[PDB]
Amino acid sequence: RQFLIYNEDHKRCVDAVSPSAVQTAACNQDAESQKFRWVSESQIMSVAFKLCLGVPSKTDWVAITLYACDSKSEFQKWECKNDTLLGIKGEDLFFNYGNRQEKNIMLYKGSGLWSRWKIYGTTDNLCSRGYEAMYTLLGNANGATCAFPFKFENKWYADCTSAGRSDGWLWCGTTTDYDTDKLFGYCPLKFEGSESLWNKDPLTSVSYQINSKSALTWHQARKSCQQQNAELLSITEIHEQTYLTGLTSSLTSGLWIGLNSLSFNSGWQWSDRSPFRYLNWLPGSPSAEPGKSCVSLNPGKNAKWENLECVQKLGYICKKWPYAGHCYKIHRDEKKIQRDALTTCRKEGGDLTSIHTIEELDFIISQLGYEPNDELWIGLNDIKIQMYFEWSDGTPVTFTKWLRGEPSHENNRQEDCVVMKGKDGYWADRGCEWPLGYICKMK
Ligand SMILES: [Ca+2]
Repeated sequence: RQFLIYNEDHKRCVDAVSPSAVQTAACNQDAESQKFRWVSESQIMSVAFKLCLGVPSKTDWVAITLYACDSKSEFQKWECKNDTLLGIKGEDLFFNYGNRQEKNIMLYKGSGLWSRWKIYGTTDNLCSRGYEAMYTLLGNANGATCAFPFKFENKWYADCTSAGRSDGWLWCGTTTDYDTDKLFGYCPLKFEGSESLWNKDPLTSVSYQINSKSALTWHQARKSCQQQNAELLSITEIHEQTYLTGLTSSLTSGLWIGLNSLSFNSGWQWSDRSPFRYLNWLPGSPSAEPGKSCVSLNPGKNAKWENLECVQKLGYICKKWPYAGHCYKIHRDEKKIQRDALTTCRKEGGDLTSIHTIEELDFIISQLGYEPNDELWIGLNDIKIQMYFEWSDGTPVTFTKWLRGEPSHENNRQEDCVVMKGKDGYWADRGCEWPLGYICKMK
């Protein structure tokens, strides 16, 4: 994530000589004085000096030297324009070198070959290696992001470090002055022992990271799992939900899971695109309140799920007619209830239709004769195991497309069968004792 600043024309890299002298030198990957890194969306810091590149004013031909890193300073913000060009944010003044025998980097109005810089060893501009906020693990910062650079025992560190430790674990300070604030966390990076944070289910080889100490938003939490090559927890099996109930049996604070309702066109879904085929809501949830689109697993309430406003700060859990060999047919003439429609499809040699891909769903709606005012049965049901939807034909449930607000599966309404209704062909659950069309499927 650290880079050298290279000027292709000169064949020279930027070199930090002193906090008040930023110049150039023969490129050297091992010369720490030449290494830099993005520490914010707009700040470029020196790795050797832990100081940020800036200017005294946004005026033509001033000296670019190192400054104390300041997230509020308009004079330390850089941005890429017209690809390689590197200029001060908000002005047509650029990172220049070479004019008028000046060995120091200068902010110049020209946009020639001496104002364009690439990441040494690549053909990309500096912005290609942009800053990625790093959410801490464990620690006492409640999941806050690393702050670079930070001061620890009167030394400045530009990256995660194991200083003050013998176990090689990498950590960082979430504030600039760690020695004073004492707020820290471990870095979401690889290091001998990093897997200690993950619980590996011996049944399915799936890994889970339980971050009960952090306090992040739903969207922040998801990025934490993502930056660890993972995603928010998805629960698609009873034995899975139970396992997490065991791991969190001793906790009490709610934990973000991947269950959200953020696609305003569809219903409940998992952030990792897992099929929403298992329900385990808390009494009173999902609530009728419109702002609550994100779901939390509450280990203090039997590990059941509740939906809350996505900005609430909580802990989180990471996780790490023929078509395609079948023949489909719609029945609208004589309408039947679910169990009767099921018998008919089985007498006709098949079963109630199962849907496993968007391609299969797109086929049913566009070809089989579907009309946007339809409401037809499908094989998705939870008659056998309440709250566990399976396909009537016994095939795996790998796909779900719920209508906005579905599956409601309200407490005492026995909504155990699923129908395909609406203009978009999405699904919904309802009582099984109602006459409706149905869709059969066979080989
Ligand atoms: Ca319903």
